[PDB]
Amino acid sequence: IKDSIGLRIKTERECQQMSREVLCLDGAELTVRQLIRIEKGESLPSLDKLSYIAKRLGKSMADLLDHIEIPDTYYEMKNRLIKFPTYGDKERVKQKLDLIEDVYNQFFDILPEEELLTLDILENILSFTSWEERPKVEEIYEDLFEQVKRKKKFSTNDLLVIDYYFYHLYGRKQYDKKIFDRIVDRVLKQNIPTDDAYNIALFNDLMAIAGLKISLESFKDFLTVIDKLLAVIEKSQFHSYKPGVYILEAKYELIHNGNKKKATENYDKAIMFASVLEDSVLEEKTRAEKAADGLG
Amino acid sequence: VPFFMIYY
Repeated sequence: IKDSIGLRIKTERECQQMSREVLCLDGAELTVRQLIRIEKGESLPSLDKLSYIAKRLGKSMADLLDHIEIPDTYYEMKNRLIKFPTYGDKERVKQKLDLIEDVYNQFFDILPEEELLTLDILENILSFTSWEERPKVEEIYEDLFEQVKRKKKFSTNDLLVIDYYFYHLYGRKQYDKKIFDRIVDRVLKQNIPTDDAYNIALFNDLMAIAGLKISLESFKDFLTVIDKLLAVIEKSQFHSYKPGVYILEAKYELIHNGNKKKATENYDKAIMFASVLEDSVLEEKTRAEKAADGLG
Repeated sequence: VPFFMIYY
């Protein structure tokens, strides 16, 4: 940064066609030796020097220093990572893992530490297989996991690690029920923002919460979970996610209420939606779950 | 883990 600003000062001075001798007739406030050394980039320009050279230039310190930035192309690739449901497909997750490496091999240095954290967590979620073959949520993030259990408001990253905590809990008895029920409470109380990534992250949690609930045959505040889901979709306009909710209402009406008349229609509305979205892998999977639950 | 849990 030393040589960058030193070049910026010189270059701007060249455009103004002003000389070093012109800037300070007295040379008291700025020794000519100092400026020359600064333009060489060998010496860091002290803040008082920056204030002077800008006061003379007739340009504020803010505007030209504000202009490092983050390129828009990264957000395009990030959009490809979170706004494209893979549904655990073989090739759709490999394509994303290849993309994550590409993002790392193209933006690793510029991103804020929170952004690299975001990339790292979901990468573990994508490459996730089962609870037996992969490390616990604590073992990989002890410090972060203990903070989110006591924290009131979660961020986008906190929703991700909690989501990973859900993946490690599926099909797994011998679990701390209280930690689970505390977390699902905090999650439901989270206010829906305008940020897409937060809602998507929150959506993944809510789907995961209901997922574990069905497997463990627990239906406490199940209505509340869906109400959150629908509220998210209404505010985020993620109509592409709405088929997933229909699947949840299906297995609920099938297991809890013991209904098959309304369980079939919920599957039906999901299959139809998966069709109009032209999502092949979605359609064939959700209709396979229909037959798996002893339906047409 | 079921397919409809992975929305990523």
